[PDB]
Amino acid sequence: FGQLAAIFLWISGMHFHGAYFSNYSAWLSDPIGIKQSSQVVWPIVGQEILNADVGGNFQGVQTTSGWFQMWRAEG
Amino acid sequence: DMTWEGEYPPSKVLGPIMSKMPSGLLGLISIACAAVCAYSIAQSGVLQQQPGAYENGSWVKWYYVLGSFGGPLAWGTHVASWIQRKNGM
Amino acid sequence: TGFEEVGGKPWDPLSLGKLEDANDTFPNMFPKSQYLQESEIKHGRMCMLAWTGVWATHVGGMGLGMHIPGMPVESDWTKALGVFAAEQPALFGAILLFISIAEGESVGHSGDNWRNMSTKEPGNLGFDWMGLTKKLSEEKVARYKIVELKNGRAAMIAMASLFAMEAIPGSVPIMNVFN
Amino acid sequence: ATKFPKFSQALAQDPATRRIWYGIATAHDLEAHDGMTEENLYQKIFASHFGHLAIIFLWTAGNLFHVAWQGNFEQWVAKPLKTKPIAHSIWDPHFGESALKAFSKGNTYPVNIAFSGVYQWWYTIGFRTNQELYAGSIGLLALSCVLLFAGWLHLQPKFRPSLSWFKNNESRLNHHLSGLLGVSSLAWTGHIVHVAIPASRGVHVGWDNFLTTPPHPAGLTPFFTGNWTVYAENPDSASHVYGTSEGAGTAILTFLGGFHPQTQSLWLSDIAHHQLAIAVVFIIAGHMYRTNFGIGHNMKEILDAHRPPGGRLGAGHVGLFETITNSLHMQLGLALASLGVATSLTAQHMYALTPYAYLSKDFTTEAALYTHHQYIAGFLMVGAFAHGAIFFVRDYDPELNKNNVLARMLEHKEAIISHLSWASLFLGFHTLGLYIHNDTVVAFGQPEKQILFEPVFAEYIQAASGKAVYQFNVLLSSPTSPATVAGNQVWLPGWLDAINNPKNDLFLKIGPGDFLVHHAIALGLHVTALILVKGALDARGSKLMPDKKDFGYSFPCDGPGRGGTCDISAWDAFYLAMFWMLNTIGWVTFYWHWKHMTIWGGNPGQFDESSNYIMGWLRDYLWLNSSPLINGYNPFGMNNLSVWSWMFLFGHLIWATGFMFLISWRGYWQELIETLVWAHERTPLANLIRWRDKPVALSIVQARLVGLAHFSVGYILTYAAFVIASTSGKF
Amino acid sequence: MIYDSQVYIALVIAVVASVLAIRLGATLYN
Amino acid sequence: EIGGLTKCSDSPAFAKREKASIKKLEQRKSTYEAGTPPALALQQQIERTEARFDKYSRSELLCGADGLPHLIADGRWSHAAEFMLPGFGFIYISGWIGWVGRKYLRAVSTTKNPAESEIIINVPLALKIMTTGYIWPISAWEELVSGDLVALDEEVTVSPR
Amino acid sequence: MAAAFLPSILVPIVGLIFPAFSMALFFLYIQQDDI
Amino acid sequence: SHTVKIYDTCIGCTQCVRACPTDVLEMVPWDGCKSGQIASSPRVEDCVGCKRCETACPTDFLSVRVYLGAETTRSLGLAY
Ligand code: CLA
Ligand code: CLA
Ligand code: CLA
Ligand code: CLA
Ligand code: CLA
Repeated sequence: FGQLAAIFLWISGMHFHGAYFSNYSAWLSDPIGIKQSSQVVWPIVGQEILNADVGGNFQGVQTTSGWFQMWRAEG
Repeated sequence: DMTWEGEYPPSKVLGPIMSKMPSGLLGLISIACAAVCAYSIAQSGVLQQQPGAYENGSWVKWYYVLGSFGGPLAWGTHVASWIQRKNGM
Repeated sequence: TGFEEVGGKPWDPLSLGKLEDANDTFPNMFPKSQYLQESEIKHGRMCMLAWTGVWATHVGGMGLGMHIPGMPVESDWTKALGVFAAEQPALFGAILLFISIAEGESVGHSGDNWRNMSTKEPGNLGFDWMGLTKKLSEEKVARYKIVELKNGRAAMIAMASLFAMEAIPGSVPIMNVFN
Repeated sequence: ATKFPKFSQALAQDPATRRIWYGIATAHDLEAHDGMTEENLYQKIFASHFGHLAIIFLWTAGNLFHVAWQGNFEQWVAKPLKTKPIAHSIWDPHFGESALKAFSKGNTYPVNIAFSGVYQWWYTIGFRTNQELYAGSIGLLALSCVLLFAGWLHLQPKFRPSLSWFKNNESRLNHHLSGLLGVSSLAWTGHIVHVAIPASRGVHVGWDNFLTTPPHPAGLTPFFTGNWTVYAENPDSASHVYGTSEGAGTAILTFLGGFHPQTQSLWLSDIAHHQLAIAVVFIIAGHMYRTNFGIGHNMKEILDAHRPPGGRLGAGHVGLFETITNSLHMQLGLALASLGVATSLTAQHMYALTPYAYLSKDFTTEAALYTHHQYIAGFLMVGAFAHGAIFFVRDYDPELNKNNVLARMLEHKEAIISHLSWASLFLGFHTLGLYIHNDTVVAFGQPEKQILFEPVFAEYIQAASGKAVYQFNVLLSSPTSPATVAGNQVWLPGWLDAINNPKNDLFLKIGPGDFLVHHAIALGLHVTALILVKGALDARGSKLMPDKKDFGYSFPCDGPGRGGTCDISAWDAFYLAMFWMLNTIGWVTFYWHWKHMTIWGGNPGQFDESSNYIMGWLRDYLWLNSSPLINGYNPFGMNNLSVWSWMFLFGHLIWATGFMFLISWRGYWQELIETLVWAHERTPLANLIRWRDKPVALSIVQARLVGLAHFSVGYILTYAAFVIASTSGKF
Repeated sequence: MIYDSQVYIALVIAVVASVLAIRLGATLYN
Repeated sequence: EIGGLTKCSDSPAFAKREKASIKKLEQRKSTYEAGTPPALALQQQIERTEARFDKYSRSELLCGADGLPHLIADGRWSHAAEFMLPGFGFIYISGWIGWVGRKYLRAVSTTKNPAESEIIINVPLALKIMTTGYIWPISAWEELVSGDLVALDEEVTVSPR
Repeated sequence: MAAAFLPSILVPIVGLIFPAFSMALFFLYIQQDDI
Repeated sequence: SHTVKIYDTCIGCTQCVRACPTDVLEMVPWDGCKSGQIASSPRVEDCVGCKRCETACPTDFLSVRVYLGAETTRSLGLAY
């Protein structure tokens, strides 16, 4: 049950970062030109260069877990 | 044999010749070797810069090379002078 | 005693005269008391001459201007040795050779005062030459050793005062009332 | 003992395959053999020293034979800047037709192109023809016949030297300083005055005419009259065409300094005056020690008397004479330690002060020669500390060495090891920390946030020798200094021209990339020392094993008890320091090659920017210069770099095979062999055949050694394939 | 230019050096 | 201009790096319109890049031919802010951490089970000991003289020699 | 090359025949129950 | 065979004998310790060299020491 609690916390984080820190709404309108990104980096010691120009008026880390394609499949 | 204790070595570490020499004689020899070496270095310096006396190594004189090796002889004879003085000659 | 300015007991706040026997790690890497006393007397005797040499060759006010006719002329004491060693080379060497022979003779007869193995009392270079340990009593020559020690410490502070003015030009404000 | 190994009864009765393995690897540990006396031990070492000397001269006769027969030395002395030197020819039946023409590009038959530099060295010492190289290979072939007879002769019962002859330290040093060092340097001065310097002056002096052709026009009367300045009268000009008489001088002993302007190499008259002055110093140095004639020093008396009266070194050097004279391992460890310094100094001075004509223009040879001698110097330094560790187990007597300088190292061995541990950790924390800092800020697009320490201490040393680019104005870069005035009359115009020429290797321009890699080299030196010093000082015992000297130098472990004792032997600290040696020589030769491949490539500023962070080493040195190598063969064909690309992958495979013996340990493999022994005993028609030695897994120490030898061979072969094919492929 | 006979002379001196090496090797083995 | 270097305020290769790094950020900002959070983030990066390059210009840093600042650490006080002034700050802090770690160890060394007070830290004792580290150079000299710093050789375990 | 036939003779001797000979002799020598 | 030595610091705890998998060690009567017994290794021909006896020994730097030496079929633990 503790492992299931850690997986449910991890799933709940991936949907919260999709809801708040992603370009999923822009990606739904153009899934070919817009890169999937669901992680944003804070502007500290120079690491804000990691926020890629992913399109959809958004800057973040390109994420490759396939969350946007799973969410679109669910409707 | 040549092991020693205390503050000073015995006289026999100077070899069979300087172990019998007085400390004042070895002290004055040391100043004589130091002055010959300092004269030989200074005169080889002025022979290097003299414009007719340095070409093809003409600044090298045999008596100034042999005189300059009084430097390590001045070191050793003043060390030997100290050892004879500590040993009461 | 010579402890009247610092109470009535020996003064050593950093305890630098206890470093050799404090621990066992650095064997005979620190000097013992005979070397420390002899270096205190020698630094004081050199500073008593050196402060007098700056005072007797200063050409401004309050410092009496002595000069030897024939010597090089540079009243700046921070450069006077360079102009003396260049223009009078045989005299500069004869002074240094005398200093050299006296410095080596001062420990060449005695032992290792760094390890408290010396046979003579520190400060005694065999240069009495006029009396006075034979003439004066035993407590008078003990009084005069405290005098030379304290005048040596006072001139050491004075030579540190002259070293500080040339490095940091606001170190000693008392040396501004003399000009 | 019957049933090989003959010298070890214990291994002779081993029933397994361990007997043959351990009989090979203990064959030269002559002190451990059964029935070995001390007098027989020295006589076997003396005779096998004659065999090793013959092998060196046979190897040198083979290099001379194959160049004279199959090489292009006579075409190389005609056009030294256009000809590729041939090592030997190739006869390989596995070659295809396109490989035969790929290796016979400028020639008739397939060849290997020599990167040892023997062409540039033989040309400098006067060789001009193939017949002269052949006669040299015959004389070395007969010299090694004599050395093989002398090893046989000095084992015959009337010619076996006594043990006192082997212990005569005073007569050996007197002869080896005079005869071996000083007389040979005087004789080499005789060669280059009579043979090599006329050959650079366009004059042939060989055996046919050297008795009737004086090497100087004044001809040996200024030597005996003391008018020695005649031998430095007219040197070669600044416009002397090398090997010809045009512009050529007649002086045989100069102090010119710097380089010959055409060959970019040392003046032969400077080398002759160097060798002659080295000869006199060593001949004099061989008059120190007391042989049969009463004068001279006794070496036991010098060591017994050198105790400082302050007592900071306790008893001094008493006992050290009998310690060294009775320990061949301490003698060997001292000899390997100086040879390792002499081989590092050889590498560091041959690239920077080029001794051979046109050697600095052969870029692959210069890279091969530096990498060769620095890896040789790493192996010698590890062996010096290894035999220093064997000495403490096998030869150190704690009662003869009582309170002397040797025993007091064991007395404060924890202070030595924990301070080497501090300096190793300080270097590694900050050198790796500064590299990772410079990696991180350059990756984030901010290279101006890099921590770039300027190496001003070493730049001060260059400026003290006269380098003017750092504008320090100190000793030889200051024309007012007495070092500059006294010196300008002698070598310094040649030296200041050479040191301030930015197109040679004399004191290369250094910057912050050179700072961080020297502190990586200092890290690698300190850790490799730390393993080796802890290997020697803990060789006799630790808290984990207080009786370790009873078990010897090499043993597997002391078992899983007391926490576990894997790799506790002093042999195992040799084994761990070999990885740190190869890493250290790795960091050295990587730095030499990349700094030279950017200087030779014309972009020295690429090293100055990219060496500050690790990605510059990976991208701009490893990945970039791999490109000619890995295209030695491809799906579209091959070229003569195909042997180095094969060796590159061959080196990667042996390195990785070493990891198997390094990671997998014995009890896995012994259980796997037991099922293989079962399968053979139960298989018909293979049941006809049986082993006579029982198959076992390799022992614990053996696969440590086997895994280290695979690791080291794959290390060497990969970099030799890369340092050669990248320089040959680019240039 | 090395001739054919010069290669054959070197092979004869080499095969004598092989005999002397076996003699040194057998004496060291004893 | 110590080792043949130049000051970064007077070297063009440092000025060329400032021009090129701002121009790379301005090209990315041109692909966004004005009020967007990508354009507001890239405007802050331009001001931080500009403030960094102007800070390095006016602050004694020597630049090489590459246009990057090099630090001089031979001991001279004209470049004290590059190594020696951060070096005094490190030695004071690291000497503090070492002194109070040593002080806490010897404090709990006399308790009943000293190992449990190292996996379970006595926090009020540790917090009290930690604030005493600000005068660690005074107390390290006092412990050196009094003998509490250095153990005697007869009290320290060693191996066979 | 002068005697160009000599690599065709000596390389199969040094590469094939001499290692076949020397590995066979060492194998025979290590299995001898006497010296 | 391997060499197994008993030093006189043995307290006769018998733990090395109980740990030995090939029966090298046995307890013999002694008087140098209060247990009245010392370990002994008569059958060192069967010692495989496992050093289980060294792990079992409680005395500070063990009274049993195994010195690995000449390997036999029994010393190598070969079942073939
Ligand atoms: C009569 C013949 C004769 C001649 C021609 C010389 C000539 C010389 N002697 Mg010699 N000497 C002689 C007799 C002679 N001497 C005798 C009879 C003795 C006693 C036996 C000596 C013993 C002697 C000694 C011990 C030394 C000399 C030295 C010298 C050289 C002095 C050069 C110099 O001063 O630069 C000095 C440099 C300068 C003046 C430039 C510096 C100026 C700057 C601006 C100063 C800046 C401040 C500075 C940084 C502070 C430094 C302080 C620090 C020194 C404490 C000169 C060649 C010296 C020498 O050079 O030996 C190698 C030396 O040390 N002589
Ligand atoms: C470095 C080696 C060395 C050693 C072992 C000695 C040893 C001795 N000296 Mg000598 N001396 C030396 C160098 C040395 N000296 C030098 C460079 C000078 C200046 C030219 C002198 C001038 C000198 C005088 C005038 C006298 C002695 C005397 C003595 C004896 C008593 C102690 C003393 O008063 O000396 C004190 C010596 C010094 C403080 C100077 C030495 C300091 C050196 C430079 C330390 C660095 C050593 C370094 C590791 C290697 C040396 C490199 C070299 C190029 C300098 C003692 C035997 C006395 C004696 O009894 O003579 C018979 C004496 O009267 N020395
Ligand atoms: C050319 C000058 C020369 C001179 C003057 C000497 C002198 C000496 N040698 Mg040295 N020798 C020399 C060259 C020289 N050697 C060279 C170049 C080498 C090779 C480095 C040696 C190798 C050598 C060894 C191995 C030893 C000596 C020893 C000696 C000392 C013997 C003491 C004695 O009276 O013996 C009695 C007399 C004889 C043995 C007769 C031979 C004496 C002559 C001078 C030596 C031959 C020199 C040269 C080859 C011949 C040409 C010179 C001349 C005659 C034309 C003596 C100082 C011995 C010694 O004790 O050193 C500390 C010693 O063991 N020598
Ligand atoms: C003068 C007479 C003489 C000569 C020429 C030799 C020569 C030799 N003897 Mg010796 N020997 C002699 C007398 C002599 N011996 C005597 C009198 C004794 C009895 C006391 C011995 C007892 C003896 C023994 C027991 C052995 C030898 C061995 C050797 C050989 C040494 C190995 C070698 O070949 O490298 C020679 C190397 C060179 C010529 C070059 C030197 C390279 C070094 C690294 C140079 C570095 C130093 C450099 C100049 C300065 C340092 C650089 C610095 C900047 C760091 C060499 C042939 C050994 C041997 O191999 O026997 C077969 C051996 O085991 N000898
Ligand atoms: C790249 C691989 C690698 C690395 C990093 C190490 C690292 C080390 N080896 Mg090892 N070693 C290796 C491969 C490696 N080894 C291999 C293949 C072998 C053969 C088996 C060995 C065999 C070996 C032996 C025999 C010994 C070492 C020792 C060491 C230590 C040397 C001291 C030092 O430099 O401290 C620096 C520390 C590091 C380089 C690693 C930690 C780096 C940290 C994580 C980052 C530092 C950045 C920054 C400063 C951190 C601050 C952040 C924050 C906390 C404020 C160091 C931990 C020796 C030792 O222990 O000396 C004391 C020692 O005796 N090694």
